[PDB]
Amino acid sequence: EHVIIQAEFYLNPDQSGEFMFDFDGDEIFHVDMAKKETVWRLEEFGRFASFEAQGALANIAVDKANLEIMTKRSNYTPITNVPPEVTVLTNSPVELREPNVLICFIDKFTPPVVNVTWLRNGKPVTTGVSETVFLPREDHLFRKFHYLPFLPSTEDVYDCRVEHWGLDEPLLKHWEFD
Amino acid sequence: ETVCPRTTQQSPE
Amino acid sequence: DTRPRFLEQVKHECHFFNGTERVRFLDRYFYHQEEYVRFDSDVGEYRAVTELGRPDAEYWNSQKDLLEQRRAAVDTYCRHNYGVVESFTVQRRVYPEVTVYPAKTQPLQHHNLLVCSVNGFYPGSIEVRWFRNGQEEKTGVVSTGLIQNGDWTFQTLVMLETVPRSGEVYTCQVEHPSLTSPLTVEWRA
Ligand SMILES: *[C@@H]1O[C@H](CO)[C@@H](O)[C@H](O)[C@H]1NC(C)=O
Ligand SMILES: *[C@@H]1O[C@H](CO)[C@@H](O)[C@H](O)[C@H]1NC(C)=O
Repeated sequence: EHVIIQAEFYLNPDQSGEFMFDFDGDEIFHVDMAKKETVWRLEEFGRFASFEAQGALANIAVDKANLEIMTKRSNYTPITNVPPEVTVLTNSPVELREPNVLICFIDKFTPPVVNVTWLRNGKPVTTGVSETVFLPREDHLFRKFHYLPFLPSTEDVYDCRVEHWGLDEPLLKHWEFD
Repeated sequence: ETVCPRTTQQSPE
Repeated sequence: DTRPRFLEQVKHECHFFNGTERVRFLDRYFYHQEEYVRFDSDVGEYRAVTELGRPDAEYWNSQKDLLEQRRAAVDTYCRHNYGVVESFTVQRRVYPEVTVYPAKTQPLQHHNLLVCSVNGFYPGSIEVRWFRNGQEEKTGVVSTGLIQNGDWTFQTLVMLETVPRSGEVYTCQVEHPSLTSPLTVEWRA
């Protein structure tokens, strides 16, 4: 009926860690490790619950120690890169001059390292963009969402550009009106 | 009101 | 950067059946994608999933205090956190917006595709049906399937391939736990 997962990872040599709670495939919150703050996926969640961010830091320190142990035990066998699948869609049916959101869904990849760029008419755009952290999958790969609020027009074309070590060239996924 | 973490433990070295 | 990477993952899973009546806890340790050891509350001890995790199972199973922590998790962790989050997760209901617009299987041909765009709903389970003049049309229906928006909403497009004739009224009907009655949207040729 329901599944709540506390998912953690730690990645070498990047020294990247992550700590999050998932409910039925959606993120309840993650912990910003550098700020040591709980980040609720929807702000209203934070008025009905809390989480002591320090506990995540303690778990990540153990995960780091275990990664070193398991790397040795495996005889330094590295991860195999799995490149992502990328889909671009809109939040809602598109109508000219009515605000909307472009969603770039990056799916089924490891390791959890990715460079994502929104392009408007071939130019990088960063105004009002947002993103999720790396989200766990049941096959233990990752997925991720990037967001771009936009005003639909017939003049602008868009692309989500995704780079990943498993890809030979950057993956560009297009969107335009119609 | 406080979400509780399950701890992770260290493997043997 | 071609330096090799090494990944450690841990997932502490709480599976709930009939509210919190039946609860199963799983403590899972992974190297890259390979689960190597786990604690299953059905068993009450760590068991190696692959050869890689045999040392961890033996070492952790020798720690009676650790095992008693894990054996109590269904109560102290799973049931507890369910009570903390249930009001905005288990009970979250967001009804869909339903929009119908026509489209084309071939850009040069005439309009031969009716899209029922169902947007912004939670939770994921939904049923979308097409009707032509009050009769359900099951042939020629294709869908994106269930799409996560990543922001605690879903969407889905359900498309009906059809040649509209003058007079016809097409109905897209949506059922969803947030609704007490089917939500219907009509489209006229
Ligand atoms: C690492 O190499 C040692 C020595 O050959 C071997 O006993 C062990 O099974 C290996 N571990 C792996 C490949 O996971
Ligand atoms: C992202 O770009 C940076 C340079 O800005 C590069 O060092 C890094 O390797 C890239 N990461 C991926 C996963 O492509």
